[PDB]
Amino acid sequence: KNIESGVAHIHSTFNNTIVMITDTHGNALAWSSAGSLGFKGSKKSTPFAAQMAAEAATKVAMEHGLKTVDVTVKGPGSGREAAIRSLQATGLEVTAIRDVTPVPHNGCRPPKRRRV
RNA sequence: GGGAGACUUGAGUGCAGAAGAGGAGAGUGGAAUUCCAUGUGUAGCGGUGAAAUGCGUAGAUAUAUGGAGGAACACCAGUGGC
Repeated sequence: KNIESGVAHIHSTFNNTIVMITDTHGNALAWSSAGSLGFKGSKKSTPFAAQMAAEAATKVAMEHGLKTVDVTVKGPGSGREAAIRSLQATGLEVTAIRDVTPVPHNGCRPPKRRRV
């Protein structure tokens, strides 16, 4: 329950952001998202929704007990900045940041465009 | 134009060097996806102009450690090269 620090996994996309706080070896400690907060439609894709997600997840995580986190960013979208600022505000000192945006190295065929 | 020649500039051979996703055969790789397994954790995930179909409480998404399988080769990479 009570631990020292973990990680911040922030899977931001065009439709939703999903914040997940985990221990350094992996086993999770909290998570939340815009739909969890109660957002709908395009509101899920918002920095405010990412902010509220980080708020709720940090509240639960601090209720368990911790102080600081590393930040593992992944994906497009603009919730990154607002969510990180809200981590700082709700208390978790942002130890460090790194993006792990997967580079396919030309690995897979992506689907067609949204026309033709 | 025909025939008998002669010559080396054209064409080619030889000496020595240069470059190169040039081609065929063989194997090998790291990244990423998908799936499978093990844990964490639990209510939404995904998607849209809006939604909805779908998937998910039988443990989803996500997260961390491996494994299987296929395909394509980030940077270099450029009206650059063959």
